[PDB]
Amino acid sequence: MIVKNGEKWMDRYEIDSLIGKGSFGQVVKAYDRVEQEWVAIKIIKNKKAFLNQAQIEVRLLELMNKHDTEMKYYIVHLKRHFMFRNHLCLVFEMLSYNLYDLLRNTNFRGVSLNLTRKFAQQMCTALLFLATPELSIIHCDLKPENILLCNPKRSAIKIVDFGSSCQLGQRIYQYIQSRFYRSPEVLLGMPYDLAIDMWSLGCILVEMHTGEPLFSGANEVDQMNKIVEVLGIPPAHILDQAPKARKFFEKLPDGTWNLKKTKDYKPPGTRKLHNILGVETGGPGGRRAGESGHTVADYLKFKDLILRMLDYDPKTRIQPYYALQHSFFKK
Ligand SMILES: Cn1c(Br)c(C#N)c2c(N)ncnc21
Repeated sequence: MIVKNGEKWMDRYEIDSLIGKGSFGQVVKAYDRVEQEWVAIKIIKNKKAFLNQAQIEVRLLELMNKHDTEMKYYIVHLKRHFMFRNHLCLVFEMLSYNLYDLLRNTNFRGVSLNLTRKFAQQMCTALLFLATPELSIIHCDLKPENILLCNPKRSAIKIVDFGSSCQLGQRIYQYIQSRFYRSPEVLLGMPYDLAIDMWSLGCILVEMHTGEPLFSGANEVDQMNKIVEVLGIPPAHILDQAPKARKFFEKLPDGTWNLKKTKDYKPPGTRKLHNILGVETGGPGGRRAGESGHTVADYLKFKDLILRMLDYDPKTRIQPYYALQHSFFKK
């Protein structure tokens, strides 16, 4: 769909410019003459596949809207939706630039532990809200690009792109999440729950502070190998229940598991998050040496929280309420 700047829709919206594009269609900046404000309009492609998935996205956003609580305001507000020229159109509040752009603006050197903490608190609050029983919504595509600043002057954020999202027990796809942020349970082909978003968050928070993705796999086998470098071989009880365990691992006579090796990774569990964060060495690449709010003690709290978010076991992985009570968030 060609949308000229200046185009008027339904004596209500004046199209200004293209903000964004995706597999789903496009996002435009538009002026709403009724509310007298600028809005972001997500225009879904005129194809059955994209329409049907966007209808689920609208349903989940409307479900979230009807829950007025103090935890709901870290999610982008869907204002309304309509059909226009056979495109489902979703109208959101305007937000600012995304956390990938924030990292690109640091030349991928990362933001402070204090700004990382502010992001972590908001995102944990958002995940607590999605875990509301009557919602039980799995985002399924958390990544820096899907987290937007509310205002370029400020550190408030909201999550966008409920395009892949599903309620617990309403799974469609086995293959979900962006690979760098993909949970071990999804790599392993296991039935997934809200814990996959907490895995993504853990990955995201390390990257926000280092500037670089924690686990930058080139394909699923590389992804799982990069996870094993930092966290070791997944527990046997998980691998024993995983449809895809033998994509990555081999079981021995004594019920132990080991990596499948290919042609020539650091040995399992020897790429320590302790060294990635630079806990005892002035932070990532020693770039935070002597900076306020980047003490060893501050770093150890952060490391502890992240290792709880990166539990292989989705049963025992930290949940949003408990993440919010972690010492990392104490004054
Ligand atoms: C790129 N982008 C997306 Br996706 C939005 C949503 N939802 C959004 C938005 N609401 N404001 C600005 N840019 C945006």
